[PDB]
Amino acid sequence: AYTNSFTRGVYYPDKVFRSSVLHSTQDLFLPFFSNVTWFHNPVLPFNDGVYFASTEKSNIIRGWIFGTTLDSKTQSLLIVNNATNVVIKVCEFQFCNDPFLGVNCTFEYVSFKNLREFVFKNIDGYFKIYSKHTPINLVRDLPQGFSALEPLVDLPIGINITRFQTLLAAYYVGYLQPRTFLLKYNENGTITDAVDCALDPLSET
Amino acid sequence: KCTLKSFTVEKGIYQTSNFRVQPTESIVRFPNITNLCPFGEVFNATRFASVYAWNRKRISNCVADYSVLYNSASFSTFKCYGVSPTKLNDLCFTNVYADSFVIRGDEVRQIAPGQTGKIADYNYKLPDDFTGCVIAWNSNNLDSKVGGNYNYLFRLFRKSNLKPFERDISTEIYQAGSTPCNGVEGFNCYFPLQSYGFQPTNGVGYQPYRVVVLSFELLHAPATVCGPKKSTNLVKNKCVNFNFNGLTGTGVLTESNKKFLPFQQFGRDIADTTDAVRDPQTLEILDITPCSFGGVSVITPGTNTSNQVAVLYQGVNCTEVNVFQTRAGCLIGAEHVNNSYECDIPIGAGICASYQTSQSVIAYTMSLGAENSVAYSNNSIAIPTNFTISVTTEILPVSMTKTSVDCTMYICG
Amino acid sequence: DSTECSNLLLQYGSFCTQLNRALTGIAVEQDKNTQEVFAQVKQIYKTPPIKDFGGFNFSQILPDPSKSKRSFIEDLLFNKVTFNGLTVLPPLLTDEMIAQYTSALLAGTITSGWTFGAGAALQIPFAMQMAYRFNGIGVTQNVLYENQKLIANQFNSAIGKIQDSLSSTASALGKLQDVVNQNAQALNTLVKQLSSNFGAISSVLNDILSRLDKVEAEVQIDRLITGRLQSLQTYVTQQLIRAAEIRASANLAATKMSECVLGQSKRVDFCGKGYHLMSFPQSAPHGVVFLHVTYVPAQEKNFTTAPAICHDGKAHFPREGVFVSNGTHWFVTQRNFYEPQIITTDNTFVSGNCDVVIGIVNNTVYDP
Amino acid sequence: IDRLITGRLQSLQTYVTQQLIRAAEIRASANLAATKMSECVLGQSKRVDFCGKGYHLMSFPQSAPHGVVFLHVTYVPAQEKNFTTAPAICHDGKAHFPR
Amino acid sequence: DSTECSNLLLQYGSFCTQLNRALTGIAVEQDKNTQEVFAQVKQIYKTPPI
Ligand SMILES: *[C@@H]1O[C@H](CO)[C@@H](O[C@@H]2O[C@H](CO)[C@@H](O)[C@H](O)[C@H]2NC(C)=O)[C@H](O)[C@H]1NC(C)=O
Ligand SMILES: *[C@@H]1O[C@H](CO)[C@@H](O)[C@H](O)[C@H]1NC(C)=O
Ligand SMILES: *[C@@H]1O[C@H](CO)[C@@H](O)[C@H](O)[C@H]1NC(C)=O
Ligand SMILES: *[C@@H]1O[C@H](CO)[C@@H](O)[C@H](O)[C@H]1NC(C)=O
Ligand SMILES: *[C@@H]1O[C@H](CO)[C@@H](O)[C@H](O)[C@H]1NC(C)=O
Ligand SMILES: *[C@@H]1O[C@H](CO)[C@@H](O)[C@H](O)[C@H]1NC(C)=O
Ligand SMILES: *[C@@H]1O[C@H](CO)[C@@H](O)[C@H](O)[C@H]1NC(C)=O
Ligand SMILES: *[C@@H]1O[C@H](CO)[C@@H](O)[C@H](O)[C@H]1NC(C)=O
Ligand SMILES: *[C@@H]1O[C@H](CO)[C@@H](O)[C@H](O)[C@H]1NC(C)=O
Ligand SMILES: *[C@@H]1O[C@H](CO)[C@@H](O)[C@H](O)[C@H]1NC(C)=O
Ligand SMILES: *[C@@H]1O[C@H](CO)[C@@H](O)[C@H](O)[C@H]1NC(C)=O
Repeated sequence: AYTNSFTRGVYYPDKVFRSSVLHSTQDLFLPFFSNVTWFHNPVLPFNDGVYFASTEKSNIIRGWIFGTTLDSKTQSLLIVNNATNVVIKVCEFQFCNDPFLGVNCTFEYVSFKNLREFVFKNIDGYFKIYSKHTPINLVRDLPQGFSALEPLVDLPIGINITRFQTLLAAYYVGYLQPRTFLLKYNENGTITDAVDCALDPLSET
Repeated sequence: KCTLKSFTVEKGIYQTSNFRVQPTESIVRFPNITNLCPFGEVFNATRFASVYAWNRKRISNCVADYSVLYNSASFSTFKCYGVSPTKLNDLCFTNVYADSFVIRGDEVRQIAPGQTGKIADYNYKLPDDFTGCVIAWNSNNLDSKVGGNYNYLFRLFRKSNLKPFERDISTEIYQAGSTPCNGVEGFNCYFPLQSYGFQPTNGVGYQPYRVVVLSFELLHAPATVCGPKKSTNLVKNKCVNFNFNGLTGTGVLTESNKKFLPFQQFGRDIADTTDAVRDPQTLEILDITPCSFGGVSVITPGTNTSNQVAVLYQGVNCTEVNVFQTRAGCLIGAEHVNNSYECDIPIGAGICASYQTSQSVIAYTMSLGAENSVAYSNNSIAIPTNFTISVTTEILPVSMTKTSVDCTMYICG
Repeated sequence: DSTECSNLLLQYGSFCTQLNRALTGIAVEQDKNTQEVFAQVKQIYKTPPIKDFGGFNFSQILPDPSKSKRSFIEDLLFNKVTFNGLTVLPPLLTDEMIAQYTSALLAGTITSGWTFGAGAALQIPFAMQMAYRFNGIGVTQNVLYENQKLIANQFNSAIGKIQDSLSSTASALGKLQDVVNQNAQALNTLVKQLSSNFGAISSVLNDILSRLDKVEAEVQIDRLITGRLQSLQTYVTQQLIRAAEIRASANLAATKMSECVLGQSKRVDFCGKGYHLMSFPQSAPHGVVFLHVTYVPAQEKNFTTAPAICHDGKAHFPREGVFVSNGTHWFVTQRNFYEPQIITTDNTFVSGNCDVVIGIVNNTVYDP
Repeated sequence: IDRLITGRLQSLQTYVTQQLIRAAEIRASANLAATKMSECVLGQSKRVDFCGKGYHLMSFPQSAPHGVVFLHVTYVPAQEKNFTTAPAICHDGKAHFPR
Repeated sequence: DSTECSNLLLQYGSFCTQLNRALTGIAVEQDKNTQEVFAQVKQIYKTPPI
């Protein structure tokens, strides 16, 4: 199944404060009103980067795997919320080929009711994660509104990706594409609105 | 006079120079020093492995002082290849690998790029493109033992010499001649590895020496091992050169009310110029103001009347530079006067200057004219009883000088 | 402030001196433009304490003493219009000095009419000044004195509509806001051109000097010098072209000060539409506002007319005015306001006989 | 030589651009002087301050190097006295106005 | 229409946009010049047939 992404999936593009200003930026973004793929756990492409989100209350999703093969052959990312805290390792993992979590290594790191939303991208040997959490009322789809995702980590792993999969009650996947956006910063330095400059002729204006 | 290329100067105000404050000092800020590397585990170990099959330790994700590797009395010899001994404390690497082994005191010369003979060609071959350091010390007090230490071996025989870093561990009997080995030595069939047998009575050429080679790497990946976060005290309310986490500039730093979000580090103006920063050692926000500058203008009654002049530092506060603060800038060498007159030489923001009382340059608020309350009422009229015929002169430009340039004779000729 | 770049820039010679000489001419001209519009008054005229102007109410255009002592309308105008080696210089006349000039021009006009523009200000009662301005448009001055309360109420009401327009929208001041916007956009463009590479390895000048050896760094810096020098030559040429347009506008405003404020103009549409009576200056940011007062004719009726009339075989023509009929009777009237007079030997002049004039009509001409 | 060509051609383009901008200013001044010749030498202008200060009587042209000089002759009223005044006078119950 | 040239021309920054903006100002002024001269009449007046 598929659903409309609306104005969601915007994240802070850089570590810079700006205020009361409209900023034009070119980066990998989820295009406005594009379809996300909707799921109720296959291996998926990563492309240039991913927007990932879940309507949640069960707390069934706990983590992700990212890599070229997602296998015991070569270094790949494992990310898990290990009940107490978030834990990350880069390894050739020997776990079952359809991996799950119950109801060598080169690097290691340690950190419905709601919508939990995330963005993943890999640039010149750094792995970027951004996120937000919010209350919701809508059940079946991403709710029509706006809130920018803030960075979590910027990991110097030196290692690349082409595919990913989720570890575990319903979730949504979209792809980042190279886009120009106009971002509205308020007095307190938060992004509060955006225009996808390629969406339509009014947005281009 | 030099700006005008002339020995005679007419009455006026002339821009002759540009004023500029210069940075009084330099500052640096990086985060609090943390995650120091455990390099003591490499050099203080109880023993190492055989030089044909040397043992590797990994250092990653940490910061260090490397100057100890030659400033310590513990190390008898130190070398670096592709790197400078001081510059280690400024450099960064993806990983650091310590290759650890023992050799006899005669042999340390072999641990160099492009060498030939037993250690280079059968145990540890170094290429020209290497990047790292070699730490060597006498270990006759550590590795030598009564009856001779056999835990250290070196390769003497191979079918062909080592490639760069070729860690060939193979123990099979080399056949130098007619006897087939069948898993054992014989006449011209020999075991390819030899014991050192180190004893404490040995002479300095036959004493054991420990070696660590810090085999560094840099990849397409970023660095994980680095020098320390070199930092100064902070400065405020003075023009300084500055560096925050590697963002460099010059300006006056001051405390600010601007509330950054917790991940944000730097602030930018509407024209993308930086206008604020976070101090990484105490997470409060500083505004940046440019280091002060402006035009310098000289005010003169002209050399045909005096050599006296006043000077205007345009837009500058007198704090930065008789002395008088106008809204046009700090004005020096002019007397402020409470009278008002027609504007003689214009300074700006309602201020003019003239040369008057036995005389000096004076500065005053310009006068727009004498005031006049007209004698108006609902039944009074004024009528002129006489006239003056007035003759007035108006001058108008009508033409320029007509000019021609041969563009080819100007450029070339 | 890079020393290495600074020594390469010496190879380009006079260019940096002539960019400053060009901009200094622009700066001196902006004060000259302002002096020629506002400093048209020899003395700072001021209005009497009591305001006996025959029913006309200038309170919204005269100074507010509680305020720079701008008028109420000048305060609306001042509300509705709103560093890498670059500097902004102050104007010579402050906004408070500009407002003293518009106050003196206005006080001279209200208390003495056109006379302060030609010599000493001669006082005249304001309704008697407006009667002369009615003669100046070809309406007889008894038309003002017989309608003075109406003419004063129409003026006071028309001034109130200015306050409503200037309070309800900013869109009318678009010419002044456009000048503020153009100069801001030109300076922002000039600053943003410091981020461009112009073909160099980097736009940051210390970054080049860190990466490269002396002879290679010079080749990279000479690209930044070339592009940043072309960036300034583009800004200065655009400011020279833009200043010529502002000077043409200030020459027009200086002509409207003399001809519309210090006089009564005969020039059609020069001082607003209708027949010009008078106008008042109000100061605005970077500009001037003229409030132009005009007579507009309002309620026409049709009449039969004749070029001349016939009496004792003589042809009579009107001295001033035109012959008209209501259908049964013949009158002479002034041309710009219907006021019918009986036709007489002193409303008219004779020339020749009844045979020559095409469309002449027979009538009695009364002889007093 | 191409470095000298580049700088000398940019030097000469800068000169011609500022001469074009300066010629447009001198043409505005010449069009004003041609209007003052017509309206004040060949006529009596009623335009306030167009031809000297005071009420214009006549003006005379004199030539100057690269320009014109106008000698503007004006009437200036000189020695005022104040009087009581009225808009009209009342006689046989009828209002009279000055002709 | 070369992309290899277009990516080099971006390194000159604002020059291309401000040339297009200057010529657009020329073009909008020509319609203004024409209305200032000819659109001086409130109504489309007509002569009588006679
Ligand atoms: C044309 O004007 C004349 C004069 O105003 C009008 O004649 C007067 O009409 C009133 C009303 O009938 C009488 O009281 C006056 O005594 C008349 N005066 C004279 C001298 O006759 C005449 O009625 C008007 N005609 C039209 C068609 O309006
Ligand atoms: C991933 O990285 C390796 C090593 O840098 C490289 O050989 C490989 O081509 C990369 N694959 C992709 C899909 O980028
Ligand atoms: C850095 O260290 C000092 C002294 O221990 C401490 O006061 C300060 O809070 C530390 N700053 C951060 C950002 O941890
Ligand atoms: C000039 O600087 C002093 C501080 O030395 C400050 O008190 C004063 O207000 C400043 N004046 C102006 C006009 O900036
Ligand atoms: C101007 O007035 C101030 C304050 O009264 C006084 O200190 C100063 O001496 C006066 N200067 C002149 C030249 O009048
Ligand atoms: C008018 O002024 C002249 C000088 O310009 C003087 O000689 C003459 O007496 C004056 N006449 C009157 C009537 O005041
Ligand atoms: C003049 O007009 C203002 C604004 O309408 C009003 O407040 C004031 O009372 C009027 N003055 C007179 C004398 O009528
Ligand atoms: C004048 O005459 C024309 C034609 O008869 C008519 O249309 C018009 O309504 C009349 N009245 C006025 C006030 O023009
Ligand atoms: C006026 O014009 C009409 C035609 O429109 C004509 O019949 C009449 O004779 C003319 N009268 C005069 C006096 O010219
Ligand atoms: C006008 O008067 C003359 C002389 O009395 C007469 O001949 C002529 O017919 C009259 N015309 C009209 C139209 O009444
Ligand atoms: C009469 O007019 C003169 C100016 O000509 C003026 O100074 C004087 O004040 C007026 N008279 C009165 C009583 O105000």
